[PDB]
Amino acid sequence: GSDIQLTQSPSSLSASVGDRVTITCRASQSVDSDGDSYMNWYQQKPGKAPKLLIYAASYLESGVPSRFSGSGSGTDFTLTISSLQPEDFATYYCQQSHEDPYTFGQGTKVEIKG
Amino acid sequence: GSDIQLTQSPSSLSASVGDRVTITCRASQSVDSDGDSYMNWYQQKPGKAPKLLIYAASYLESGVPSRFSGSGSGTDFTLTISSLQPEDFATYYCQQSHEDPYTFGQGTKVEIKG
Amino acid sequence: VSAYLSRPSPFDLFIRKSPTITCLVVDLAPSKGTVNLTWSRASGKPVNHSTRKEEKQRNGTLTVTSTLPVGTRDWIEGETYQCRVTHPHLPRALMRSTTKTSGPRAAPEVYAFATPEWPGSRDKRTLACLIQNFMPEDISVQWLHNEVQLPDARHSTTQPRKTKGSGFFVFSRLEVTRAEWEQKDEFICRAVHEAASPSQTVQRAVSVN
Amino acid sequence: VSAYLSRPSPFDLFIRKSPTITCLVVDLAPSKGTVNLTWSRASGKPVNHSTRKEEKQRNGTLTVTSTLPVGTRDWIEGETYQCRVTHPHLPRALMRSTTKTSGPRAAPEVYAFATPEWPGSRDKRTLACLIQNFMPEDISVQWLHNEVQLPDARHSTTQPRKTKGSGFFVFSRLEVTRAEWEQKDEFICRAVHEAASPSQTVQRAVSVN
Amino acid sequence: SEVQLVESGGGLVQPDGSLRLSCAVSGYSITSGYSWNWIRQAPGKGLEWVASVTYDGSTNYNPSVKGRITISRDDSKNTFYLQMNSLRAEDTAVYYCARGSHYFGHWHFAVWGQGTLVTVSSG
Amino acid sequence: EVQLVESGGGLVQPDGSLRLSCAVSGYSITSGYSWNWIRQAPGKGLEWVASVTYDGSTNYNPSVKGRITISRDDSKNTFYLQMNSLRAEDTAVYYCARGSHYFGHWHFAVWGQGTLVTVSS
Ligand SMILES: *[C@@H]1O[C@H](CO)[C@@H](O[C@@H]2O[C@H](CO)[C@@H](O[C@@H]3O[C@H](CO[C@H]4O[C@H](CO)[C@@H](O)[C@H](O)[C@@H]4O)[C@@H](O)[C@H](O[C@H]4O[C@H](CO)[C@@H](O)[C@H](O)[C@@H]4O)[C@@H]3O)[C@H](O)[C@H]2NC(C)=O)[C@H](O)[C@H]1NC(C)=O
Ligand SMILES: *[C@@H]1O[C@H](CO)[C@@H](O[C@@H]2O[C@H](CO)[C@@H](O[C@@H]3O[C@H](CO)[C@@H](O)[C@H](O[C@H]4O[C@H](CO)[C@@H](O)[C@H](O)[C@@H]4O)[C@@H]3O)[C@H](O)[C@H]2NC(C)=O)[C@H](O)[C@H]1NC(C)=O
Ligand code: NA
Repeated sequence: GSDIQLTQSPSSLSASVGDRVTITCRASQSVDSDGDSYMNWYQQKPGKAPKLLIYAASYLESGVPSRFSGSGSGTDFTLTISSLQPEDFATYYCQQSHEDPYTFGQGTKVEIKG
Repeated sequence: GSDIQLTQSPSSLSASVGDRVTITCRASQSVDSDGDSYMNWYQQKPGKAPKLLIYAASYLESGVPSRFSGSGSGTDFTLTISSLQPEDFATYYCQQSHEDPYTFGQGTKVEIKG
Repeated sequence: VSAYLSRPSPFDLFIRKSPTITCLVVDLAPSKGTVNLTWSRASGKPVNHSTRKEEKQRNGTLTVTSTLPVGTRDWIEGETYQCRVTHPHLPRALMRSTTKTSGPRAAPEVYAFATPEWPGSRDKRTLACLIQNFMPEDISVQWLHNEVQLPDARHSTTQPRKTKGSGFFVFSRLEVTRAEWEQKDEFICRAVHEAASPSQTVQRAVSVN
Repeated sequence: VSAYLSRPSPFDLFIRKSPTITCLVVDLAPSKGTVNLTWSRASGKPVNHSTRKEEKQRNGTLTVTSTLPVGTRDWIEGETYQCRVTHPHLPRALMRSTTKTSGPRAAPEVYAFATPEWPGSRDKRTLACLIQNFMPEDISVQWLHNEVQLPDARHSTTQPRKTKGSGFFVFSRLEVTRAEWEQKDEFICRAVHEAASPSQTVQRAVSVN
Repeated sequence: SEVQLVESGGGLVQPDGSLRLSCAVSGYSITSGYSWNWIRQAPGKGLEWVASVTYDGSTNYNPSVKGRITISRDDSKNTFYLQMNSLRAEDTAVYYCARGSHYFGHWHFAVWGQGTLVTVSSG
Repeated sequence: EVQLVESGGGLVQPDGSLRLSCAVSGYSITSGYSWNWIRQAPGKGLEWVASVTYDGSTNYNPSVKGRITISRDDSKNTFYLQMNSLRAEDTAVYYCARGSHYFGHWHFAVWGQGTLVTVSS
């Protein structure tokens, strides 16, 4: 109630190395403002802290591999891992920075096939 | 007989300096071949020899000011003088080089108003 | 519609100690309405006031530049500066970020030379300065004569290119006059680069004769 | 989609005496049908057989080149060569042309230098060559050691820029090894320019000691 | 050099009691910041932004906890702290300390600590 | 620079002959380029007439074929327009012109002063 809610899909997905993986984030209210979309993506491996991948919907954080790309606008956003690498298997979160309080998504697990 | 007739329009026009002049040259047959249109444009100040302005519809002859431009294809061609200079009042002829015999238009007299 | 964001020239950074960065926007055909340039810093600290110029082009286009003065200390310590261009024509905004170049640092080697007398043009002489094996590419070059810097438009400087090894190199050229080497026959080629220690200066003297 | 047409390098024109011109087409959106590429001369004389080359790109583009050998009398006397590219996805053909560059002619001056020993580089030396005051801008530059020309990838040459006066200038840089100058301590900086007299060649020798 | 955030104080915790966690920032001065945030992750739930303090002390709290929460700082130790009292079950979480970066009035958490585990008992 | 100088025009009675010459200087017609004659009735349009290429290849306009002849003289670097059976319609100013080449088709880039031929009544 009164918080911009974030829903991610799929809830979970397994893939192989080399695959292209797409994760959706849909916000309850638009997060656009002044020509940008304040939606940030995080990677978090088990037991360790999150890591900032993309900020403001589509900009790559310094020293992050180019295979991570973010896209979307308004209320729909998509993180894309173009060629899944072995160190890319983790839970992925989106988070809006448009209105207080800041809220995260529920998470999206990216598991290996076997 | 079966020459390619070239009709120009307007056959005579009055303009002032700085004005924009559009001259049309319509052909009885297509003058296209191999992705080009072989219609050239000449200028003839009174009492002197003609002078090549444009060749192959759109290519500006070396040393010709850029205010002369050529356009068109097939049977529909246009000379454009974007900013009429005072040394531009003359008769302008079109000429096709697609097939023998080479034929001209009848000329557009560009006269100064007054 | 392309946009660029430069780094401070090492001269403004280390010598003048008033470095600035310029956000350049070339938008080709400009439709109706104004284009905005807003700044931001990684730390959230305020931006200083930025100066802006627009210049109509002869090929039909619009050049829009914004220059932000930045702190000497803020830059060295690794602040990131961000430029945002918004155009009512454009659907989404443009963004360019800038920050200190991160990588190995290596101070430049400086060599200066003088041309001998060539027959005919005997009241002119050309001085040449090779500055090589430095990283990163950011470098500024000035020529000094009689303890005073010459106007910056007196010399040339090539774009930095890569050596066979690791460093970059640039050549600098300066025509000098007979009345200049007869007043004081000594010219300083000076290079300003972040890796030179201390005061970020390497220089070399050359004399004609 | 762009098209470029070069002149022959003054090396191929006056040293090899086998000058060629290259017509280049970078393809924006490739992979449609086949691209036709033909030649013509202003005088109506025939054209030699061109050589068709193409190489795919990593940024999704296609590059297509065609090299045409041309005469030496033909080029110097001012023949005009013309390249016409046709693509099934372009509405009408692209066309470029090339000819002897106009303007006054001035011979190049050549000055060759060598850098002193740099501690930590006792077996490397760097040679420099300044060629200036020539026009037109077409110029070829080579480094000769033991009277055999060195691999052109051993050195780098700047693109011609303008002097304060009327001429152009370039710099050329060459890292030589101790083995090379201990074999014979002479290196040649040769410049090939059409206005040079005679044999379109001006050169200067430089030593390390 | 590089910014490091190390949390401390996490441990077993009594209900309706209080809690105090610290974050030893080494490598950057929290006075020269950057916003400085607390973000928790309750078991089987998304991340929850909890509180923040900018470089000039400006404070912000998540309305869902505003009341039993306080974010403080000790410039002399270059540490900032998180205090929560009146603890219940939904406070069981892994508490993260994080340094947000600034984008035209908006913030993203670019540097994180390992986090520390806090568990509330029955009662 | 290439230059072209016509000569030989003047007053001539119908059905007679008249020879026009175009002296080329600055370029040799054997390393040409096409070389043409183009005429213009008084106050009317232009009409192409004949052309000799650098190797000697001639071309004519059907509307003059038979009674008009182009020829050259390498030794004088001049080319001529032979006019036999002068008709009234032949009253015009005769320009000679060098045609530059473009993929099998020619445009007339360099022109002469022209020469006036008048057919008597
Ligand atoms: C995707 O990848 C391909 C391949 O890397 C790129 O293709 C290049 O595209 C650029 C830009 O279109 C081309 O740049 C132009 O190159 C011409 C080639 O001349 C060179 O080679 C001849 C060979 O004899 C030399 O004589 C000459 O000195 C050059 O070294 C240049 O002539 C051009 O310069 C002229 O035009 C520019 C304006 O564009 C002026 O600034 C100059 O002053 C000059 O008048 C120009 O630099 C390049 O040739 C292409 N290379 C190849 C291998 O295809 C794509 O650009 C790249 N990116 C995409 C598609 O987005
Ligand atoms: C019409 O006229 C205008 C004015 O002359 C002209 O604008 C120029 O456009 C070019 C091309 O966009 C600009 O070139 C850039 O300039 C910036 C300035 O710092 C450079 O940093 C750029 O270099 C970087 O990026 C290049 C890739 O483009 C790299 O090759 C390079 O290594 C660098 O990474 C680049 O040179 C130029 O700044 C403007 N200048 C002005 C005054 O506006 C325009 O191009 C002309 N033509 C048109 C509109 O068709
Ligand atoms: Na915040």
